[PDB]
Amino acid sequence: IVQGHNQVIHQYFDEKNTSGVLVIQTDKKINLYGNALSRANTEYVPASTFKMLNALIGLENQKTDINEIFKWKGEKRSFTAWEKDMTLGEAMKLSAVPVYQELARRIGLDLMQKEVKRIGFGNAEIGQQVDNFWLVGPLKVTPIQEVEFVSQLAHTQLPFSEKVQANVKNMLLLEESNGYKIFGKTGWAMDIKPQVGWLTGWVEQPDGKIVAFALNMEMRSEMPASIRNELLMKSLKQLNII
Repeated sequence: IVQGHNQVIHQYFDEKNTSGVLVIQTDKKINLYGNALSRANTEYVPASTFKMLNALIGLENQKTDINEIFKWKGEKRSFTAWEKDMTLGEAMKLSAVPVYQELARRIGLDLMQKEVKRIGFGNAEIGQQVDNFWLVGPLKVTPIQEVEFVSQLAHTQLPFSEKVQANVKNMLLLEESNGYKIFGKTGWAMDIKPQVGWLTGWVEQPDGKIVAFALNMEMRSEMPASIRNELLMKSLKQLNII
């Protein structure tokens, strides 16, 4: 059974002509799948997977709250009465918005570095620019570290207030189907070489059991962003997690 799972997911990644790993954490037990398992213990920039930690830090330190609406000058919008208010939670899901850069600036370099060190996220190095360190470095983290982080979040085990953790978890719901809930966060560092893509999160199964995941793969510019979600979903189905 296990050998079949291994073979099929390796092939799924090969079919996309790139290198990737899927880390699965189930009750202290970690399994690796994909065609480039060595990625699991390799450090990469977290890209916007860091939004999870940014939100925790910002909320814990009262630099924002879940009701604040953010605004900026951008492309002309239409039918805004049908757009969700631009809260921290809404911005969690959105690409190329400046909300999390603004939050990082409110937190400030010193507090951000102190918190990242306290959490021990990846190499815990944020350098001197508080509003982009997750995208271009120097902060890096392994896929195993990411799955452990998100598993702790899912279980309310991170060293933040229970309410803050609950609030951030609520921002991360991607889809619910037949009582299964998939929570998670994408990331894509497009401006570094090689590019890195992430999808880190967890499944809450109907009976309440939690299975955490971290997908990490090499991206190319011609890929649709959804390649990450596609690989995740077919792999979770193969593993009978969903």
